[PDB]
Amino acid sequence: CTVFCTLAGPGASCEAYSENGIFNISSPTCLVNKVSEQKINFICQRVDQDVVVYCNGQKKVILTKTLVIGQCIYTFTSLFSLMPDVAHSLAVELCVPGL
Amino acid sequence: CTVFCTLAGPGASCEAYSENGIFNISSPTCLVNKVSEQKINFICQRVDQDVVVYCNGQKKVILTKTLVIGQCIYTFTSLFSLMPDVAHSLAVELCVPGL
Amino acid sequence: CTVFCTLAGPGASCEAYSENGIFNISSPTCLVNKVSEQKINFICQRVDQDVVVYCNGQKKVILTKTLVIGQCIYTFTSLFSLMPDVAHSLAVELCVPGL
Amino acid sequence: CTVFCTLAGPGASCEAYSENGIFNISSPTCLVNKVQGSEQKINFICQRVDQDVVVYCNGQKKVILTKTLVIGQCIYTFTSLFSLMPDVAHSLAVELCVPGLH
RNA sequence: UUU
RNA sequence: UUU
RNA sequence: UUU
RNA sequence: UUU
Ligand SMILES: *[C@@H]1O[C@H](CO)[C@@H](O[C@@H]2O[C@H](CO)[C@@H](O[C@@H]3O[C@H](CO)[C@@H](O)[C@H](O)[C@@H]3O)[C@H](O)[C@H]2NC(C)=O)[C@H](O)[C@H]1NC(C)=O
Ligand SMILES: *[C@@H]1O[C@H](CO)[C@@H](O[C@@H]2O[C@H](CO)[C@@H](O)[C@H](O)[C@H]2NC(C)=O)[C@H](O)[C@H]1NC(C)=O
Ligand SMILES: *[C@@H]1O[C@H](CO)[C@@H](O)[C@H](O)[C@H]1NC(C)=O
Repeated sequence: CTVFCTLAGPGASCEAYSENGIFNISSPTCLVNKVSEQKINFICQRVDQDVVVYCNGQKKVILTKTLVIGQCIYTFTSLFSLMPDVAHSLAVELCVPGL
Repeated sequence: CTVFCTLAGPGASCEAYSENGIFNISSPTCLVNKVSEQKINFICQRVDQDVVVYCNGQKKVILTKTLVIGQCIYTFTSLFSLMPDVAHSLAVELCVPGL
Repeated sequence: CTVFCTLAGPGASCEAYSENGIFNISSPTCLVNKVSEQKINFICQRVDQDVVVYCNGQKKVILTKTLVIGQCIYTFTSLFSLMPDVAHSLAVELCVPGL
Repeated sequence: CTVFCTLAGPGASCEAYSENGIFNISSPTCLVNKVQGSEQKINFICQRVDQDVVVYCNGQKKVILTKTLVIGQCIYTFTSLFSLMPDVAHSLAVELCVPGLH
């Protein structure tokens, strides 16, 4: 399915989403273990290891690096927020390595 | 139908609300798709394009610029939070173009 | 009942809670309208006016000033967070007018 | 059961989780009170964290110290500060924030 | 200041 | 420090 | 920029 | 680094 997480304290807050429904979902690092909703919210207490979610038979890995890139965008968007027409695009340009 | 989002990492965390219930909702860029509940919470993994949400036969467009204006208000409210009587209105005055 | 909100972009993210269940809840400025569970979460798009909630025939007002005090505590706890034994109480001492 | 909280305004936003289901959960300060299978997880808030987070869940007393919540916010804060170096930001923040760590 |  |  |  |  699709997994989206943002940082929360020392860990992460996540959503799993599948348009046709989430039938099973588990994680070695996060508090989710269920075997039909299309959205499931869960947390990960630490992100020392990357976020690993098994969802509908598919292994998903959201790297902690990827989470930090997303936090970078949030932080620099806020820093530039008196220029609201350009803040988000400026933050993406600074924060995403391969651009 | 009302849509409200705040920034979350690289994207947005959102709610769609309709007092008499949401009968259908979709988005080209956000994780929501329904073909009756008052409230639906969903996320948008990116806001490089503005948040476009279809709800109850209406096209809703929340500009990323509008989301950054709201983040500006949050950020400057916190900056000024030792002056809790005026911090919010000061933040609105700085952050909302025109005022 | 009990109402607790924190700041979210230009507005607030809130919860109402009542030990014996929430039978009625509404608000002139927040997206909540029910006419039975212990807890409901709702958002307020703006806090230019204080957050006013009617819950179980009781009128609840959380002042924006109060919200900002709470955000002060959050912000200065983060600022002092390399001293985790005293960061929270230090933030309360700086941020709460009656101390 | 398991309890994880992060700071929210003057208090905390929390989640409790038990693999076999949460049947009883209460708190001397947080807004949670359930008695009676049932759901694996419940979200609740605490309006203040002056006196740590104490949760009675499935007969066991859980205490998440405010100090621990602040270490966690330290990691969030320094990860953000270091976020232009996304390969190392989290590890750096842990190294700085977790007392005694080497 | 979510239109 | 949500009254 | 959640793969 | 939620014990
Ligand atoms: C959650 O809390 C409740 C109450 O605090 C616990 O209820 C307890 O349940 C056991 C059996 O499941 C009760 O024992 C039974 O007592 C009756 C007489 O009242 C007897 O006829 C039965 O044969 C059995 O011995 C126990 O009395 C009851 N406790 C109280 C205070 O009423 C429940 O077990 C808790 N669940 C978890 C997972 O902690
Ligand atoms: C989503 O639901 C709305 C609400 O019922 C639909 O709106 C009406 O749909 C009927 C069906 O064709 C039309 O005759 C009306 O003119 C519509 N009214 C309005 C105000 O939109 C809408 O068609 C539905 N759309 C989708 C894509 O499901
Ligand atoms: C809601 O319930 C209360 C308590 O029963 C009642 O007094 C009130 O009239 C109801 N409606 C509103 C709008 O408060």
